[PDB]
Amino acid sequence: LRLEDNYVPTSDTLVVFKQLMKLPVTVLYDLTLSWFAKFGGSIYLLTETLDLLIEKGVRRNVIVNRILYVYWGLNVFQLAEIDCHLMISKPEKFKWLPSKALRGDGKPYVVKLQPAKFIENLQTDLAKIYHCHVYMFKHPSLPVLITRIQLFDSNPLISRRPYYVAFPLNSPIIFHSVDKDIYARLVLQSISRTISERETIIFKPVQKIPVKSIHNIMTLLGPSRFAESMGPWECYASANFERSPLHDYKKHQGLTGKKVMVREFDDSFLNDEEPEIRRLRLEKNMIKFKGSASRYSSLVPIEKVGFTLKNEINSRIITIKLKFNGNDIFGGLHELCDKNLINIDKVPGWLAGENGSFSGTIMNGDFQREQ
Amino acid sequence: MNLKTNNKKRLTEKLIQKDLHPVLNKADGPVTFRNDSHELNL
Amino acid sequence: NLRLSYLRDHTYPHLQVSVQSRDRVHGIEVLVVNYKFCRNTMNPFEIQFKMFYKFEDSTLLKWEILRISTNVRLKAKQLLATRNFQKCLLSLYEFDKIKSKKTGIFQNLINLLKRKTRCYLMNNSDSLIVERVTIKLQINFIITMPGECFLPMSKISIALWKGGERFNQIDLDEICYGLIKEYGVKTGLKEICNVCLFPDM
Amino acid sequence: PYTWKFLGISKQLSLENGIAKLNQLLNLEVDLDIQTIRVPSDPDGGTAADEYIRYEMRLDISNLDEGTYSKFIFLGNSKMEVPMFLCYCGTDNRNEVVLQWLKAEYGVIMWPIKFEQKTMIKLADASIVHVTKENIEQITWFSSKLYFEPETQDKNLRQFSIEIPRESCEGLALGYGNTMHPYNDAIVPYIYNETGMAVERLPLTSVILAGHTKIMRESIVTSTRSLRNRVLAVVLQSIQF
Amino acid sequence: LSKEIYDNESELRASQSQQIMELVGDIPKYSLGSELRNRVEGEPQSTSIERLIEDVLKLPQMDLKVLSEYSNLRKDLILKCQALQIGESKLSDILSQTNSINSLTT
Amino acid sequence: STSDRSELEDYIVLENVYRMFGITFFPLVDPIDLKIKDASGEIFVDREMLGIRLEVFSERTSQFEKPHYVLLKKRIKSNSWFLFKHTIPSFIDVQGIFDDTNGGLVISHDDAYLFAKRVFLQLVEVQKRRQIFKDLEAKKIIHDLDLDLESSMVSFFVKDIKVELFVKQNEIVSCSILDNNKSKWEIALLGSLDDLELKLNHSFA
Repeated sequence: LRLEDNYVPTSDTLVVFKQLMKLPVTVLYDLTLSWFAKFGGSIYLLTETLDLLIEKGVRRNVIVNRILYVYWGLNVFQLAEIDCHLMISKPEKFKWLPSKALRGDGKPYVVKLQPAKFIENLQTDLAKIYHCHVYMFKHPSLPVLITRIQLFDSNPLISRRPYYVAFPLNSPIIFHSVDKDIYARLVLQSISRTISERETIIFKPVQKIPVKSIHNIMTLLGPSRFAESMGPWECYASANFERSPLHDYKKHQGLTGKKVMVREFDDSFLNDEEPEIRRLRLEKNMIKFKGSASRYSSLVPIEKVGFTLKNEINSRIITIKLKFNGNDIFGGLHELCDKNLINIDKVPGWLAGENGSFSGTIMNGDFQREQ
Repeated sequence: MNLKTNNKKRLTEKLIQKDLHPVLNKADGPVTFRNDSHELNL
Repeated sequence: NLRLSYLRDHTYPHLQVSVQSRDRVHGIEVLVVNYKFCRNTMNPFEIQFKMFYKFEDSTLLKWEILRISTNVRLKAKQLLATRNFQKCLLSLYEFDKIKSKKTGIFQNLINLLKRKTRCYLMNNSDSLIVERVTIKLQINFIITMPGECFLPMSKISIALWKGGERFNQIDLDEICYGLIKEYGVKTGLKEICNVCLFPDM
Repeated sequence: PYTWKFLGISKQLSLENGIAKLNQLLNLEVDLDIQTIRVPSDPDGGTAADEYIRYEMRLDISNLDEGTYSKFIFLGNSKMEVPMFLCYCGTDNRNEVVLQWLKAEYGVIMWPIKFEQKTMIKLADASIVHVTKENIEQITWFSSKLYFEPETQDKNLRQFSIEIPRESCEGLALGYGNTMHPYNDAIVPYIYNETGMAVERLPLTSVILAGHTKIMRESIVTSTRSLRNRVLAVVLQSIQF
Repeated sequence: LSKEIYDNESELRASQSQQIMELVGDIPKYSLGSELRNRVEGEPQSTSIERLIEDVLKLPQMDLKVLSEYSNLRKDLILKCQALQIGESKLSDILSQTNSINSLTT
Repeated sequence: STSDRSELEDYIVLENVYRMFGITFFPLVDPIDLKIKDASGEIFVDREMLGIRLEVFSERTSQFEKPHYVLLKKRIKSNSWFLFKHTIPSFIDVQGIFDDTNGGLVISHDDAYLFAKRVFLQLVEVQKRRQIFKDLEAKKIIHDLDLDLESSMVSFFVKDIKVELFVKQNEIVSCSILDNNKSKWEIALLGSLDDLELKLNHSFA
């Protein structure tokens, strides 16, 4: 009962109209060409009709009436393509949630999957439980694989919410869309069973707070140089400070010297002009909250962060519980420091932005995440 | 559970078994081998 | 000065690097430099290189060898045709480290076995043979420079003799493999010569 | 749930006279006790600029509803620049008619009191100093939850909170030393030392304790009806010039 | 009546499903490797001798003539992978030896 | 400052010839724990930090690649480094290798150098696995192909056949031919990685 692409579901036409109105004209032309090449309905004779239509500069409404009333829902595969192109177009609408892939002792396992044989295995594992249809494509810019898993029910077939699972190419961290119903656990457990094929893999989730876009979660926790530094160590993730040993020595930071400012270490902040010193103070704040040199937003916007500082004075465990909120936390913190409200001499590393989107405690001066 | 009981039975019959000179000095053991093996490329 | 101290003392001990000269043409740069691997003070071997930068759009075009101290020259003859000098420098340094560790292990074993029974070295230093009563034990330690991983990998095998003939090799290889796996290198060899003694147990 | 709004009073006045005019305008009877209270009754005050005259104008009515129940706690001193103020709760119309009578009869100037940051810090310091009958100040503790609400570009950082549990607060207080001011000598230097966030300059909104009080920038929400002496002493000290 | 008929036939079907699942195992699944069941289901499209070696040592041992033939073939394949490992290590040794010889001659 | 300029230039070119090795230990200090001792106004470092600069040198383009950095910070109560902020991508497992070296605890400098050398061998293996396929492309023996980020799974084209390779550490384990001679051609190309370059001319001649 694994549904093929030629099956058509029963959905409302106006919501597909509303979805397909959120796309440009050339992707609609590509979609019409691919659907007529694969399925058709009502060769190259009908192609010049749309070639002449897009040359005249028509609106999107007449061409979306064309696509919705030469096929009259279209099918399950066409809906999957529409929704996946909508995911490619506007990435700010979704919400990802990462999860690691452990095996055996606890060593991480790179997935290294192939898009061909994985799809039929996932479908023949899921079809023994529910009605299902999967669809897997490659992101055109970022090197990830986005898999759209859709499920159905019988009161003909009432659709469910489509569930996304994003595989990066060479990382043991697998993103899935944020859900907590029994279908989400079923799909994630089925993928954890069918991706292995030699030795068993489990999916311990590494985070509990969702993050917004796929570029952000890819830069945070995918295969990238920014995967761990992420904060004041952002200079080491781009290497803009050193050159190769085969470079010139005349243009070297050892020979040229960088303009620096003498720090203050006495308590000279609670007792409160020269625009070069003002520019150096803004450069110091830019160094501490970011890399070397809009204008407040960081590399990645982080939604929610909750810290915990468990210090120890005279054998007393003194806990505090910082919590944050908003659109971009560390950018707003850099803005608040830029207005001379936070003494940047005493801002620790975990507050500064490193180990971003990780809400964990601190036990004697070294960060550790929370389960 | 069968592997757990078989491991316990094997440990008890090895405790009766005779390994006096070459084994009983460790029965710091496998960690220095892995250290010197990934050092000397053994 | 502190960065050169961290580069010289802490991360490459007993290595004598000294730059010699440099020159530019109109946009390339030449550099002659020598290394003196001085971990073995009894016979330290040296080498001399000559590199040609592009010096902007940073590229290595020409690099070659000026002179080698004739102690590893035949062994380096296979490795110095790969045209990848990073493998050459790291392989020479790892060879010096491995040879110093090997001669330290053999000096430890001879200083602990020179009392009870006899001992003598072999071909260059690659194998060590002890004898008793007769019964002989041969331990092999071969350092193989790479050619056609790239670090110089070592090989350890042992062999016994009961006076009449050599023993079987499969059981001795399994025993020495398990004993090195379980005890180590500096401790496993002491255990294997103690079990080839076998006076009591 | 008794939200205490705060208003100012321009001129020093007595309240024993003219109250019968309020009774005639109101057709009710109210009791106005004259408590000549004094802050830190411990003798390290000099008995000068430490006493106040409190006029708890209660409304002894049927207590079936709390939103119509409204006290009027007053304070005064004949030595400072601005001598008096009041604070009212409830949602009655009697608050409006009595502020009408106070504006009409004595001829004074009323205005709402907005709070500073160090004023909120001193109020959180004073709202936990409990007075017992044995002439000493025992200090309870509460798991305080501070709050902030700054405004940044594109609403980057909307609101963020610092929560300190009770045992940690007691540990910081016992580790600082013996003093009557924990929240201005121990915790705020600790937050500045371990975070760098000076809470005197950051925009405070709601210093909230563990269900006991809720200090805001425009009002004070409590759980019991009464308000302590040091709280009104700190408030009256704050509005001076 | 049809519901009771179905319930009686399901109660009869339960004993049949328990008996036909508790038959002779005939070396069943979840006991071999990936490559053994992939060669069972046909067209694996990816051969890999290392996984065949690591999975052929995982199969158990056991019309007794075909059982003897299976155990003989199992011993034969065990000897195959044994000789494969021996020949690989010996070929590496021979290649190192002739590399030293080529270095000397050059 | 002319003689000191020439001395600093010699120091910089010495740093360059040491950095051409690949594994260097540059000093570092975390700017938050620069505590003042208040005995003379001087500044001592509370928690020491030691930065490893891994740098793989290519051969095809004959230039140094982007160097990966590993940073180690000493713990406050154990006198052992723990891996603070590394920049290696996550297909090369770093935390498990740091737990595996010397039983988890790393004390001396050469104990860290062993971990740096292991990660260096992994990086150079990945780099050579990418380079050999890129030069097989540049020699035009193969058609257009796709590479992974670690060059462990590639798929190229020959004149008729689509070929998939899944390669382990510098030797090929799983192959795939897709489009009884196919099985012989499948097992024939299995082996080393330069053996693939030799055996591709054995079937495309």
